[PDB]
Amino acid sequence: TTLTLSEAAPLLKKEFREGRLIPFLGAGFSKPLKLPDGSQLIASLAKTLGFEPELFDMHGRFEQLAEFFAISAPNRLQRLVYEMSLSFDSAEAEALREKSPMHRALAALDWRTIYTTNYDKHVEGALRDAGKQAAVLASFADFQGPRARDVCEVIKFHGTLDQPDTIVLTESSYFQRMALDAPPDQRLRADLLANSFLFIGYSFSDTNIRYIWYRMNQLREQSQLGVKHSQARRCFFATHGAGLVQPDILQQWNIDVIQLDPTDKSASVARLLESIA
Amino acid sequence: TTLTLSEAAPLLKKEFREGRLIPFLGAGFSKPLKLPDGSQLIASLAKTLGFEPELFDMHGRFEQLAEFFAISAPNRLQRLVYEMSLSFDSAEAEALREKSPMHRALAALDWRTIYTTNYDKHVEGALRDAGKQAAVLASFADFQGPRARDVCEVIKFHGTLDQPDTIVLTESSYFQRMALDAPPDQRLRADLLANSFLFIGYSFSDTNIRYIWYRMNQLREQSQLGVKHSQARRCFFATHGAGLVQPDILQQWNIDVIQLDPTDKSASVARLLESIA
Amino acid sequence: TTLTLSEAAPLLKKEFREGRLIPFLGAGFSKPLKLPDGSQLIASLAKTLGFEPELFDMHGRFEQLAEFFAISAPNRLQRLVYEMSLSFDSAEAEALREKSPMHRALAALDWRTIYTTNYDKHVEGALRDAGKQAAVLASFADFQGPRARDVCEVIKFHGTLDQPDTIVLTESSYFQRMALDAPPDQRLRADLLANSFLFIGYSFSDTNIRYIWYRMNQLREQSQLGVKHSQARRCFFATHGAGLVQPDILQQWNIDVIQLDPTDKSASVARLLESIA
Amino acid sequence: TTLTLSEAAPLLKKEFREGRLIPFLGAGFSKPLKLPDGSQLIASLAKTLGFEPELFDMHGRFEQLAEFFAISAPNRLQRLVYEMSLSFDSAEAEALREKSPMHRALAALDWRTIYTTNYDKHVEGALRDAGKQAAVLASFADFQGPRARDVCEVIKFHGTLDQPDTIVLTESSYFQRMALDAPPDQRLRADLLANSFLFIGYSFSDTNIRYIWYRMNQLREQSQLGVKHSQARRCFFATHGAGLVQPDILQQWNIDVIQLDPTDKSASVARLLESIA
Amino acid sequence: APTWFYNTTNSEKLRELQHVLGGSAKLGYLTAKVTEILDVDLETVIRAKAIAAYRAVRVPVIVEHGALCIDALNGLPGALVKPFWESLDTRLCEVIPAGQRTARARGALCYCDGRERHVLIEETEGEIAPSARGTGGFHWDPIFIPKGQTRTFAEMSLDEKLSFSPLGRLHTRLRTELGL
Amino acid sequence: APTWFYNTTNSEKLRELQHVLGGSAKLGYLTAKVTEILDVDLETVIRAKAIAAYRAVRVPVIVEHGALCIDALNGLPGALVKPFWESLDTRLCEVIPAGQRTARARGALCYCDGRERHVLIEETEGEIAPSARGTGGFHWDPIFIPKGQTRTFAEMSLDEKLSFSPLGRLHTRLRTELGL
Repeated sequence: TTLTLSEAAPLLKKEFREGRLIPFLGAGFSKPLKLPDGSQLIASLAKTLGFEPELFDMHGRFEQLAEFFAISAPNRLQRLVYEMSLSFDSAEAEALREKSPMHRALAALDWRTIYTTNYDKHVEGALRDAGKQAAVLASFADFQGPRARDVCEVIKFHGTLDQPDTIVLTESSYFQRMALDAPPDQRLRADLLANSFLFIGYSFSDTNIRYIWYRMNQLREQSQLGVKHSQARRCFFATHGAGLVQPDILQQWNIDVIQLDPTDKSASVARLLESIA
Repeated sequence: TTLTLSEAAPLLKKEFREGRLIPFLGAGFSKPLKLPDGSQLIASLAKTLGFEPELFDMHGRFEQLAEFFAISAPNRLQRLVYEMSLSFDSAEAEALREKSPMHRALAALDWRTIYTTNYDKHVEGALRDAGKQAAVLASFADFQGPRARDVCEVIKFHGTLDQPDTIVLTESSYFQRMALDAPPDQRLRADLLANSFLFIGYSFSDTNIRYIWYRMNQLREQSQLGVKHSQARRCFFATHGAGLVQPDILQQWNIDVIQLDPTDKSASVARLLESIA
Repeated sequence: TTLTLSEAAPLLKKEFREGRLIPFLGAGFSKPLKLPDGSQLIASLAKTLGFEPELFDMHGRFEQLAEFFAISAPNRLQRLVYEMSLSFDSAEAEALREKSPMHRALAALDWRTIYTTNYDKHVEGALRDAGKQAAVLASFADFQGPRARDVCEVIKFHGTLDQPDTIVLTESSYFQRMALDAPPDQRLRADLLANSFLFIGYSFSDTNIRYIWYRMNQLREQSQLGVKHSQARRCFFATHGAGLVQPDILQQWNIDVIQLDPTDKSASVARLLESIA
Repeated sequence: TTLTLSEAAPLLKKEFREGRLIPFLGAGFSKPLKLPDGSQLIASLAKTLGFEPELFDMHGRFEQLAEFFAISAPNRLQRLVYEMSLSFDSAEAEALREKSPMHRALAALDWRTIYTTNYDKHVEGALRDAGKQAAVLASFADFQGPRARDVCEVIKFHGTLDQPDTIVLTESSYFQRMALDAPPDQRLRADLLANSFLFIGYSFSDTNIRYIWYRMNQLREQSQLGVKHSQARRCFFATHGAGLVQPDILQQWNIDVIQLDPTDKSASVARLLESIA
Repeated sequence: APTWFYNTTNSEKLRELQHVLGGSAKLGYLTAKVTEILDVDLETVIRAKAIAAYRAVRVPVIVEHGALCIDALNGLPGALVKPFWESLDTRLCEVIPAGQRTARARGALCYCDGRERHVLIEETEGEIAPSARGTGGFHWDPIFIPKGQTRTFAEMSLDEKLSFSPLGRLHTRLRTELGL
Repeated sequence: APTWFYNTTNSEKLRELQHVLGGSAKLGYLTAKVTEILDVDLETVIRAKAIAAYRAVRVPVIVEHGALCIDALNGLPGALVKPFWESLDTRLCEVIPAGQRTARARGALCYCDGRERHVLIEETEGEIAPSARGTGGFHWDPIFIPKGQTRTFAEMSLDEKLSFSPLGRLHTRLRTELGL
């Protein structure tokens, strides 16, 4: 129950010719940019509170340690968003983004909507490197602004570093995004009615994208509760290690798993995006 | 920011004299009963599908492996609920429940409402051993039935083994209980308006009780959105290892952490419940 | 018109050497296991509804009283299936099943198909005690699963306690099994074309097995409506009290009655199954 | 959950004014006619086979003892139908039928269709005593014959004594009428789509009318499987002893139980039929 | 595209594998770093690397581990080939007495598709050399002489070693069982 | 109620501790099973047990590990006290040459309150005994003779051993630093 590269290529091409394919890009898409972890950044900020960096990492997950900065030392949480903006959007990360085959193969296609969950600017900046125009959508003021219909709309699903109050990084902020009331969430509610999604750069043990995968399936079934049940467009999830139990769970959430070649991570994602063209 | 046994004893006693203390019992409360794990039970059922037991456990969490039985081999999921009912409610588990000081100290108090998240019958059966009456509340038909006001109402928050369609054990069933629409959820929505909760038998890395801890705090703040902000009754969480970061997070969710003595797990919980008397 | 033990022994042996003998085991086969009645169990559950146990038994048959729980208090019907699973499949019933000569003489033969109408697991567990493999067949998912040809297939004709939605115990469920549309019924439609049946453990006043005895005869006569009428294999029914009118009725339903010795019920059934060997 | 005489009288009157009430008359309707039992008649015919009359009754139910005559001594079964025709339709039974208030109150109403399950002629003969015309419908030749639209059609659901091959009295004949393929059964399949039924003269322990009560409900639910579920006309069952569990079962089979006064059986049925007028 | 993936971290174990199974179109190569279990028993270690490597790559994986059991050391080094190599490179031919030199070189493969593990074990009986001799090998190949020869593993060529080494008979068994 | 909790699994290490620090009201005792890291360096192992034991008990914990470094084995077993004891109980006095017998017994404590780890290390220079002599000790106490004496650890009493053993000077340092 797992597609290969050559099997999924005519399936993705059929969704793209009629304009109904939306990429949903994760943290693994920014892997060739050699960015800092963030868990390494939050551990070095804990030295001022008396923590050793390996000892502060012991006390919980990354969003739980950021919860601790949000309530006990709020000036260090703003310091964390500050030095991620210097690191994730540095000039060295732009130079790797110029030569990355993943970001070139993404920008070679005329997308209409691109979703991403990472905070850096390298999804839009890939489109600017190809001479294309992109519109960042993170806050209410971004949706209200005018733009042309030719422009690909890049929705920052968890905020952008240039609008620091849109960042979803604290554990309490992840829990209140489960109600789906943010402006990126309301845009997702209308796009799942018409489109198929291509999830790239996630792991099966994320537990946040798994709730989104569940909740998208529940909103598709709820949208056809009184009418006869019609078949929906199939979503996709590109993986390098699919496993043996998790692809069967994802079938019932309207998502087919695509096994990519695990020898070179960045090349096999680039061959997937070039087979859509 | 952590209470001890002697510091939390007058705080719990003040909530109990005016009838506003509700225990919320977890899987660690059934630890002295020597029950099977359930993850061990689901691994031995996977031998018929060609899995080694250590290899089937590798492919995900326990609720995710039960998701796999719910969609690929539904007769093995009903087999799992069957042999948990033979194991968790056996005669050997009742005999340990007679002599358990945790279950005796729980039943020595005249509670009005007891919440529990585990499937076995040993919360009510502790009350039956003390000569007291208990009313199990798991489904809609349980709430509709008549009972006296003297009877302690034990709400099975995740179902009961004698009503197998109420069991919350599949991963998709955990995700749809996050909307809080079940009859145990609607009872919780009214009890958080008036009561304080005593959480016993959980870990900080549960990620399901953490959403409940978040969502109870959000429903308290939402219930006083137009009126002036008044101080609510404080909830409590008894732990044997509190850590160093997690008790500060729980303070903002209206929950004080009680450090119990970690040398004997079962005795220190029993000294907590006897200090309420 | 009634066979004895020594007269029926070469008749049963001839059907068994060519693999065309299927046992059809009733509630009297689980008589040495000292199980609770079920009518006693449903009467004690009626105390919560205000019934005395001798008064609740007055208002109808056992399947009619279970109809009353299915529509007026559905949580007590699931309680009934719960505490039959604790009682019929207890460790005390397994220990009597080890030493029962009926269950040892059943498992000493290499059967291909065994039918049973009782809910407990002691027909398969007799085969597991002899070191033989058995395949339980109750639901659609059981038939779809893979198995070897050496394995004896035990079809639960009225469901199994580990699959509680397959249980045929409500009166309305007995009436809708008269249409013969369940997966155990569709398997029976093909096995009556080729096999002879050995009915053990029924009474003449059952009125449910009498419809099955009628309907099997009607399906044999319907299967040869256009061709010349050929003689079918004769079925058998082992009894301890045959009576005087009922064996003549059963002759026209292609069933010969075998009079067993009524002094010891369990021993005379065991001498029947050992004469087949 | 049981109607009285005065409560059910406007409910029966509303169904009768629009012509949608059909009586379904049982053996208790011919109780004031002082007819022989039939079980007494079949026991006295067994003296020629060497049976004492109390001993022949021991070996089974009445339809099972008639099965024994159908296969072992067929000339005594035709003797049984012969001397029921001399006894059930005698001149003494007609004289009691003239003065019976049940039969006068039945014939005082302009019915369109009357169903009955007893073999005697006293349902039509009640209509002939009131100067009204009746059409007996038992066989295929009866339906094919011409008649006027004013004439009440009396369908003999289990045959008539003047057409002895239509009699449903053998146990095998009761089992093959469960498939509902007889001409009275095919007429019942169309009348349940439009009409409400008034069952008079049955017991709750009949097990033949209970299958008919089940199967009528199943055919109503099957007739609205694709359309939205609309509310059907309610059927009725007049009883002198209703009990406590059986009226709740009948509610789910679209049948309301009417408690009549048990002091005088024949008078309370007559007050029911006169309240419809 | 491959079906089985061989996970290794040593750069010389990879070069010997690709000399034998390099032409097979259905064997891939991964270099995921997994946490090594430390135990003396080779059957225990190779069976625990297959769980630890399947968790890392989540594809049908093949792992490998070696052992060197010396009678003088009563079975040591054993499967503890890591902590001795980081302490006694080839000075391990000095710390054992010069009277009794006999030992066995052992190797083990384990392939895991996710449902079940299968362990292949070969073994070569030999005796430890008095001094380190040779360059062409890995981890103890200069100080191990098989029974019958006068010549160590690292003094042999690559074709000569794989006709004596335990890892040479394993790779021929791995070809025929997995159909590589 | 205690403030610091000593986590140990050996039943004889616990009996020697409670002979020294048993009267202290602010030291508790836990027996949580934690996964032992295997490495030769004692500083590496004791610093990694404190993370692994704080994750298990989540209270301010104190851990302990020992070492036996033999010159003949080039610092072995070192901190690898589990895989040699499961293979060479006291036959380890046989597998090393009889010319050079010198060795050091080393011990290490590490206490971790959750924010920072502090490592205490003592050391006793001695020489390994020709044969196993004595009963009163644990893991190598019959075959280790300190410098100056003619008598092993297991031939000594409990008061005599803790005036020579590394774990005796550590428990006096642990009393004064933690205020036990």
